[PDB]
Amino acid sequence: RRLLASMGELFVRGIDVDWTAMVPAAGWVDLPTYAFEHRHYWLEPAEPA
Amino acid sequence: RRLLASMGELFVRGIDVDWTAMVPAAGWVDLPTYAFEHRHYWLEPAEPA
Repeated sequence: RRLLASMGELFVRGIDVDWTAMVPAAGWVDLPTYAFEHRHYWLEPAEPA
Repeated sequence: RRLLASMGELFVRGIDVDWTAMVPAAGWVDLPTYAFEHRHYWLEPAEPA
Protein backbone atom coordinates (compact mmCIF):
# COMPACT_ATOMS: atom_id res chain seq x y z
CA ARG A 1 0.00 0.00 0.00
CA ARG A 2 2.79 2.43 0.86
CA LEU A 3 4.52 1.71 -2.45
CA LEU A 4 1.29 2.27 -4.37
CA ALA A 5 0.88 5.58 -2.55
CA SER A 6 4.49 6.35 -3.49
CA MET A 7 4.01 6.22 -7.25
CA GLY A 8 0.50 7.64 -6.90
CA GLU A 9 2.03 10.80 -5.46
CA LEU A 10 4.76 10.61 -8.09
CA PHE A 11 2.17 10.51 -10.88
CA VAL A 12 0.01 13.26 -9.37
CA ARG A 13 3.17 15.36 -9.25
CA GLY A 14 3.00 15.32 -13.05
CA ILE A 15 4.97 12.28 -14.17
CA ASP A 16 3.64 9.45 -16.34
CA VAL A 17 2.91 6.02 -14.84
CA ASP A 18 1.63 2.95 -16.70
CA TRP A 19 -0.54 1.29 -14.06
CA THR A 20 -1.39 -1.46 -16.55
CA ALA A 21 1.96 -2.98 -15.56
CA MET A 22 0.68 -4.37 -12.25
CA VAL A 23 -3.08 -3.82 -12.60
CA PRO A 24 -4.44 -6.75 -14.64
CA ALA A 25 -7.04 -6.64 -17.37
CA ALA A 26 -10.47 -7.88 -16.30
CA GLY A 27 -14.07 -7.99 -17.46
CA TRP A 28 -16.05 -5.05 -18.74
CA VAL A 29 -17.48 -2.47 -16.33
CA ASP A 30 -19.81 0.42 -17.22
CA LEU A 31 -18.09 3.46 -15.74
CA PRO A 32 -19.88 6.81 -15.46
CA THR A 33 -19.09 9.51 -17.99
CA TYR A 34 -17.11 12.73 -17.59
CA ALA A 35 -18.46 15.36 -15.19
CA PHE A 36 -18.71 18.62 -17.12
CA GLU A 37 -18.93 22.20 -15.89
CA HIS A 38 -21.83 24.36 -16.99
CA ARG A 39 -22.46 28.08 -17.38
CA HIS A 40 -25.70 28.93 -19.16
CA TYR A 41 -25.02 30.60 -22.50
CA TRP A 42 -27.80 32.06 -24.64
CA LEU A 43 -28.44 34.90 -27.07
CA GLU A 44 -31.82 36.43 -27.48
CA PRO A 45 -32.84 38.87 -30.22
CA ALA A 46 -35.00 42.00 -30.14
CA GLU A 47 -38.33 42.73 -31.79
CA PRO A 48 -39.59 45.72 -33.80
CA ALA A 49 -42.36 47.82 -32.32
CA ARG B 1 -45.90 16.55 -97.45
CA ARG B 2 -49.68 16.96 -97.50
CA LEU B 3 -50.27 13.69 -95.64
CA LEU B 4 -47.60 14.69 -93.12
CA ALA B 5 -49.36 17.99 -92.50
CA SER B 6 -52.60 16.01 -92.22
CA MET B 7 -51.60 13.83 -89.32
CA GLY B 8 -49.65 16.73 -87.82
CA GLU B 9 -52.91 18.66 -87.65
CA LEU B 10 -54.61 15.56 -86.26
CA PHE B 11 -51.94 15.24 -83.55
CA VAL B 12 -52.07 18.93 -82.63
CA ARG B 13 -55.86 18.56 -82.40
CA GLY B 14 -55.27 16.59 -79.19
CA ILE B 15 -54.58 13.00 -80.23
CA ASP B 16 -51.23 11.25 -79.79
CA VAL B 17 -49.16 9.89 -82.69
CA ASP B 18 -46.05 7.70 -82.66
CA TRP B 19 -43.96 9.71 -85.11
CA THR B 20 -41.23 7.06 -84.91
CA ALA B 21 -42.85 5.30 -87.87
CA MET B 22 -41.68 7.66 -90.61
CA VAL B 23 -38.80 9.29 -88.68
CA PRO B 24 -36.07 6.79 -87.78
CA ALA B 25 -33.41 7.59 -85.21
CA ALA B 26 -30.02 8.98 -86.19
CA GLY B 27 -26.84 10.30 -84.61
CA TRP B 28 -26.90 12.41 -81.48
CA VAL B 29 -27.46 16.16 -81.78
CA ASP B 30 -27.35 18.69 -78.94
CA LEU B 31 -30.74 20.43 -78.76
CA PRO B 32 -31.73 23.58 -76.85
CA THR B 33 -33.76 23.52 -73.63
CA TYR B 34 -37.26 24.49 -72.58
CA ALA B 35 -37.95 28.23 -72.55
CA PHE B 36 -39.58 29.20 -69.26
CA GLU B 37 -41.82 32.15 -68.44
CA HIS B 38 -40.15 34.36 -65.85
CA ARG B 39 -41.64 36.73 -63.28
CA HIS B 40 -39.70 38.39 -60.49
CA TYR B 41 -40.38 36.70 -57.14
CA TRP B 42 -38.58 37.97 -54.06
CA LEU B 43 -38.99 38.89 -50.40
CA GLU B 44 -37.64 42.17 -49.00
CA PRO B 45 -38.30 42.18 -45.24
CA ALA B 46 -37.88 45.08 -42.81
CA GLU B 47 -36.26 45.65 -39.42
CA PRO B 48 -36.37 48.17 -36.56
CA ALA B 49 -33.93 51.05 -36.24
